Parts: sequence; C-alpha cells; structure tokens
Amino acid sequence: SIAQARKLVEQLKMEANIDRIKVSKAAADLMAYCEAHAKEDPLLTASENPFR
Amino acid sequence: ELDQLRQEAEQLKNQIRDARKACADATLSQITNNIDPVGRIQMRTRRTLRGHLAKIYAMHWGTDSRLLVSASQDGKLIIWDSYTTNKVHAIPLRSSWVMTCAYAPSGNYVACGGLDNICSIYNLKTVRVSRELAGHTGYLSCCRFLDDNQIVTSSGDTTCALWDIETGQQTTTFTGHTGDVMSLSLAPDTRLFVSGACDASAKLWDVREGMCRQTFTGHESDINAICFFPNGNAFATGSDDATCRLFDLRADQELMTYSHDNIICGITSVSFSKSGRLLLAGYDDFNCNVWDALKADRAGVLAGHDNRVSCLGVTDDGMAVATGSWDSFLKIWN
Amino acid sequence: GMGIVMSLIVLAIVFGNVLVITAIAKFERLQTVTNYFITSLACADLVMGLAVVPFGAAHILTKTWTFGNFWCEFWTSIDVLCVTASIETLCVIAVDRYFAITSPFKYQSLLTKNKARVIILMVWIVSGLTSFLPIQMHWYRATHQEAINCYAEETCCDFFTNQAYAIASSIVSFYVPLVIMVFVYSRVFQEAKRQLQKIDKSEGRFHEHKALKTLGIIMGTFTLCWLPFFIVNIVHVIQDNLIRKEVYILLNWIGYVNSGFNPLIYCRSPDFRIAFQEL
Amino acid sequence: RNEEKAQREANKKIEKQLQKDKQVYRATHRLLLLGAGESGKSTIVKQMRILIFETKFQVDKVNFHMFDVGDERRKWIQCFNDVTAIIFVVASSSYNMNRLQEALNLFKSIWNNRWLRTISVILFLNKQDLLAEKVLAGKSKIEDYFPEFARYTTPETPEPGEDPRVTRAKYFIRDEFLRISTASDGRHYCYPHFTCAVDTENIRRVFNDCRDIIQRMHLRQYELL
Ligand SMILES: Nc1nc2c(ncn2[C@@H]2O[C@H](COP(=O)(O)OP(=O)(O)OP(=O)(O)O)[C@@H](O)[C@H]2O)c(=O)[nH]1
Ligand SMILES: CN[C@@H]1CCc2c(ccc(O)c2O)[C@H]1O
Repeated sequence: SIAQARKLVEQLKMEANIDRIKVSKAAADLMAYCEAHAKEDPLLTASENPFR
Repeated sequence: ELDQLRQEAEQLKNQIRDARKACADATLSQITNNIDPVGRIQMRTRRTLRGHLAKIYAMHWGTDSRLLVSASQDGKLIIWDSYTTNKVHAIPLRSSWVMTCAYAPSGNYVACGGLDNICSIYNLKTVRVSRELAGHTGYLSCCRFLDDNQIVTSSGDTTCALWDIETGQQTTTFTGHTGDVMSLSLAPDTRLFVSGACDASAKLWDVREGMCRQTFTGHESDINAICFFPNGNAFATGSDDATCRLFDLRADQELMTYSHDNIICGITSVSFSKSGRLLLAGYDDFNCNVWDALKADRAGVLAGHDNRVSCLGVTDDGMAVATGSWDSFLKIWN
Repeated sequence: GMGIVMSLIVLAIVFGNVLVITAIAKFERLQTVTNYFITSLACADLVMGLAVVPFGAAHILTKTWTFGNFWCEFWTSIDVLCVTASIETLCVIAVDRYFAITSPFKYQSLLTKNKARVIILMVWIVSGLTSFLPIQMHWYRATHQEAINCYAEETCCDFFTNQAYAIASSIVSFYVPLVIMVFVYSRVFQEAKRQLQKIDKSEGRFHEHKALKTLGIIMGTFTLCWLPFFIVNIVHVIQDNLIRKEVYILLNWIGYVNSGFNPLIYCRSPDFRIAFQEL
Repeated sequence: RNEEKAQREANKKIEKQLQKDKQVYRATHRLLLLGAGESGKSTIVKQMRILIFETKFQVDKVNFHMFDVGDERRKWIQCFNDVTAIIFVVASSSYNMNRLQEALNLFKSIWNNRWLRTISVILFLNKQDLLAEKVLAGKSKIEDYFPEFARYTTPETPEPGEDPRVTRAKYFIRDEFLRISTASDGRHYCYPHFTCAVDTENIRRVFNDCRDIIQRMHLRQYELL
C-alpha cells in the first residue's frame, strides 16, 4: 500500500500548518464564559419546576 | 519506498509533538485554583417511565424540552411526554436490533438504525416508513439530524457519510479512521462535527469541505461517547479506562483529566450542562456521577438503576436530565 | 421464666416476617410471580404471630381467661384459619416448582401474574371457609358434661370437639397437602438425578448430595414441626383418656415454632441477601 | 380539557397493545448462529430452511427465531447477552488446509468473553465424510500438524463399519474442544455433535438441547444441582 502511505503523508502536512494560541487564553475564555453564564443553570443553582 | 516514506511521516509526527509542547504555557488546574467549589449537589428522581420490554440503548430529547424518544431490543420506538408521563406513539420496527435514534429539530421526523445496515426515517405528522437509506457495509452507531432534509451518520466500517433524504444517495464520505466509529456530535452552527473511533483517536471534520482538519490521540483505549462544549471551542470524551479528558480546538491539546482510584469500569455516555460547569458521565457501575469542569472534583452521585446506564441527555433549557438503563427503565432527575 | 421465652419467640416471628415483607415492596427486582406466594405466606404468618401467640401465652401464664366467650371463640377461629392457610401456601409453592422444573417450555404460559392472584384468593377463601363458618356457628360443639360445663362458664373456653370436625379439619389441613408434596419432590429429585448422569457421561473422562440436603431440610422441618400434632388430634378424639391435655398443648405450641423458620428456608437467595443488607 | 381525555385514551390503547405483544415476545426463543468461513453454515440453514438474515421456525408448537452473523474483532457481540444458546459450526475435515487452530482460537475467545458468561454453546462438527475420506488411505496425517496426537489413546458409542482410525481422529478433534470448554464454572456447558450437511435430523438436535439448557438453568436456580 504505497498509496496508503502517500495519503497519510499529505494529511500530516495539512495538520502541521495551522494557527495556534497559548492555553492560558483559552482557559481564561472558558472561565469567563462559565462565570458569565453561571446565573442561568437550574441544575447548578425555584421559580417553577414544570415537573413539580 | 514504503519504509522510507513511513520514516518521513514519523519525523513529521515528531514535528507536531514539539509544536504542541511548545504552547503549554500553564495547566488549567493552575489557572483555576482559587475558584469557589460548587458544593455538594443532591438530585432526586421525579418521573419513572415504564412500558419497555427489553434493554434501552439510546434516547434523544426533543427540541421543545417536553417529548423524547427511546429504542429497545423489542423493536419498538416510543415517544414519551415528560410532563404527564403518558405515551404518544409506538412504532414497530422491521429489525429487532437497534443501536441509535434521533429526533428532528422541526419535530416531524424520527430516525433509527441498528444491526442491519439500513437507516430508517419515519414521518410523525402525516406513521409509516418514509425513506430507507442503504450503502453502509457496517453496523450503524449514531446518527444526528443536521437539518430537515439531510442527515449525517456514522457506521462500523470506519467511515462517516452525509445523506440526502429527498434523493437517497450519499453526498460526501469521510475517511481516515482505522477502528470502528462509535459516536459523534454536532456544533451549534452545524458547520463542524467530531467523531470518536475505536482506535483511541478523535478527529475534527468539515461538513462542507469534506476533509479532516485535526487529530487528538490522548486516549489509549476504545472511545464510547463524546459531547461538545456549549461555547463551541471544546469537547470531552469518555473511554473504557474510566477517564474523561477535555480537549480544546484552538490549543490543540488536552486541558484536564477526570479519574478516580476507586473506579475501574468503562464510560458509556458523556453530556454537558447549560453553562458547561458540570460534566455528567455514565458508568458501568450501575449508577452515574457528576464531575466539575474546572476543578475535576466529584460533587454528586446519581444512583437508582439496577443495571448499567447506556443513555444520557440534557434538555436545551437545562431543566432536567434523563438516564437510560438496561433495566428497561427511564428516569428523570432534577 | 417462660415469659422471656415467649417474648423472644414473638419477636423472632414478627421481625423476620416484617423484614421479608418490607424487602419485596422496596425492590422491583425482588418482586416476581413466584414471590407472591412467599409474601402471602409471610402475611399469614405475621397475622398468626401477632394474633394467636401472645393471647395464648398470656392465657397459659395466668391460667385464667379474662375475656369474654366471643373473644376467645374469635381467637380460636383466627388460630384455625392461620394454621390451615400456612400449609396450603407451601403446597402451592411446591406445585409451582414442579411445573417450573418438569415443564420448561410451557412455564410462561401456564403461570401468569393474573392467575397467581386468583389462586391466592381461592386458597384463602378455602382456608377461611373451614375456620369461620363452622366455629362462629356451633357445629363443632361437643356433648359431654365437661364440655358444656366449660362452655357455660365465662372464665374458661377450652378446645372440646367432636369426631366429625376433628377428622374433617385434619384431613383438609394436613394429610391432603402432604401426598402432593411427596409426589412433587420425588419427581423433582428424579429429574435432577437424570440431568446429573448425562453430564457425567459427556465429561467423565476429563473429570449428588446437594439435592438430598435441600429436599431433606425442606421436608424435614415441616414434617417434624407439624406431624405429631395432627396425629394426636385424631388419636385423642377416637379414644378418650389417652392423651393428656398438657401433652396436647405442648405439641400444638411446638407446631407454632415453624413460624420462625420459613424466612430462613424460602428466602436464602443471594438477591434476598443483597436486599436485606440495604435495609 | 378534552386533550387529557384523548391522551388517556391513546395511552390505554398503547398499553393494551403492549400487553398483547408481551405474550408473543415472551413465548419465542432466540438463537445465534456463528460459524467460521468455509464451514458450511449455508448448507445447514437453507436445507433446514424447509419448516443479518433472520429465520422463524416452529417445533412442537414452540416458536424459535435464529439470527445469522453477516470482523477481526467483534464489538457488536455485546447485544447478544440474553440469547438462549449459541450455535457454533466448524469444518472438521480442514485440519491441513491452519484453519482448525484458528477455529480453536475463536472458540477460546468466545468462551471467555465478559458478556457471554452464562451462555451455553452448541457445537456442530461439520463435514464428517470428508474427514473420513482424508484419513482413509491418505498421505496427509494429523501427526505432522498436531504433535499431541502421538500420545493419544482411544476412549472406551461407535456406529458400525468405521475403522478405529476415524474414531480416534473424531474423538481427538472433539476432545480438543472439550478441554477448552471444561477447564474454565458449571454455569454453562458444551454439546458436541457429529453432523453431515445433508442430515435431516439436525432440527430436532437443537430443540432437545434448548430444553436441556432451560431445565439445567431452572434446576440451578433452586439450588438442586
Ligand atoms: N461432502 C460434504 N460436502 C459438504 C458439506 N458441507 C458443505 N459441503 C459442500 O461444500 C460447499 C461449501 O458449503 P456452502 O454450503 O456452500 O457454504 P460455505 O461455502 O461454507 O459458505 P458459508 O456458509 O458462508 O461459510 C457446499 O455447497 C457443498 O457442496 C458436508 O458436510 N459434506
Ligand atoms: C386451638 N388450637 C387448634 C385446635 C385444633 C386444630 C388446630 C389446627 C388445625 C386443625 O385442623 C385443628 O383441628 C389447632 O391450631
């Protein structure tokens, strides 16, 4: 399967060339999102329960 | 020439690892250390659904947060009503083996597939078979309605395809996996989707382009379930090693692992909450557990099932969570 | 002295029965068509232990009945009903086991959750027909001087019975549900012995007391508990001045002891062990 | 207010249908047919067709249902943990074409599966006449392929007319499977058989064993065996 190897070789180069950022920024964004949308989670935090 | 080409790929595989390690500025545990814990969480069952003759393999909440569908080995699809715990429909199946089900966003179609290499689509508001999709050479594992006219599904022949309901012919085929494909999830904008194969690897696909973009290989065993973060830039996977890992699309690398020394059982379902703070995961220990997304601290146990849990889902409005077990029982937690 | 023993017996009778009853209700898995007979037996045994044992112990301790004649007649009727209903349930269980073992392909069709309720109602009605109708009415009344003398007095009411009732009640309660048990268990033992021989011939080159132990325990406990009483019952009525009253009371009380052994025999499954530990 | 009444009526109809279907679901028995390649399962089934691909057959007013197995590793086998029995078909005469060793490995893998702990196996040893033809006046010998055949002796029910050699070969082949079946429980057993593809008596072979399996399960349930 020389061809199978060729297909594998091309994909890695495409995977290799991409733009990436530091994990600190992503962690900060996730924490900010969780903090901002933490006031609208009925499971996490009693106006009505439809099941009541 | 195959050997030398394989060696070049190994050098490329190395080139990435170095790039991935270069961006590891700080672990997520270090960043989130002073965050106050969510505290103990207690949940009690509110409804119990009876009427299924055999074990339950899959379910899918409706878009209105009221109706849901379930599948069992008896060859019957039942559409429930959570508010009044009464049944609405009962659809017999030609094949007695089923492994997945789905509910349309418009609330008009319900699809299911199983051991037979056929995906069947039913028309709720007309109940008879509307179309049958064929072409897969392996058993189906999951299927999600991308829209009201096209469906994306994954089979056991290491391929994923996008179908057209009106025509009945494949549009795009995704290849690259080595082991069987077990589950998938869709992004909110229906532009990208991820899949978890049996070769301990999850990939990110492009629906329009039809070509793979990224690959993650943190796990070392089979992957049974996958979920997707509400923000749209993260996802979590569950494997047979009692470990849950939260990956990231932009950084391209793992950010935390969820594991405990007292569990050696596999994981069958993973789902998020509305805010993404809680990561609910199912186990083979006849119960369920609740993790913390940003602290990896257990904060609740959801027990009450006499057999293994195989289904899990959270409503769009985040009002309740439902579990399916092999004991032919459905429960509603809140 | 004997009060402590009576209290311990009452506690042992009550605790096991209530524990068994609570467990079946608590767990859906425990509930089964074959478990309806067990819980019916547990309910009957609980009623017997909470009705006849304490009053009988009090009467034998104080040696003087301090209640009315109607109350002790009702007590006797309740005792007869419970004793009669505590054996036919065992017979029904044996028949169910026979059908399950010797008819594997037709077990599901023959037994249904709807038929179990019908059988339980029928057996309870049969037990109550011979325990309330002939005793609330005066068909069982004797004729000799001592019997009527005690009947007239409001302080004594002992069991004096005539030949017809003493024979009919014994035949209905004990002797009939015994031959069925013998035949059923003989057939089950034969089938078990046959199945074991086939395994030995196939795997003998590479490589039966359990059935005897189980059948021996099951038959022996019941036979030893309830055999002598239902013999002296006929004996002292055929001929008088042969069986002392104290011997009769002692044998009857020994028969009551069988109450505390049914949970220890018919609830030994691992599922019951898992259920009991949780509660 | 009529919506609640309509929903209740629909629920009552659905429960009535489910109660009707419960009896027919409980009556039938499910079997799984699983055999290696070139074994001859097609000859066994269609010849027994007179009465995934599914077949329904009836024996003495008993409903039987059988499923075939339409690769290297099986993850779909988890769904078959509630079947009554598993039918295994292997070619006995293919000891030199090794295929027999692969069949032994497959049987060992199936026996020790986590989800098939309490599932019995019915063994059909197919192609009986080809094995006899090979062994009689045959240059090929089992000794070269199987070294353990040298120190094997005949176990003291032969049909008439068969040379000691065919009996020794058949019983050696059966023992190679019985060893794997026996050492690893008493919760489940194996039922060896000798069946030519044309055999018309194979249908009764299943019914008799299913009955034995159910009887043994019931006996072990009440702690009598
Ligand atoms: N003499 C003899 N020939 C047999 C026997 N079983 C099968 N054959 C022959 O060998 C052929 C191969 O078996 P088939 O029934 O075609 O099935 P298969 O080729 O094994 O294919 P699968 O069933 O899918 O494994 C048959 O069609 C017969 O001609 C047997 O027991 N004896
Ligand atoms: C008061 N004790 C009674 C007296 C006679 C009797 C008993 C039980 C079953 C019968 O068939 C009887 O005739 C005893 O429990």
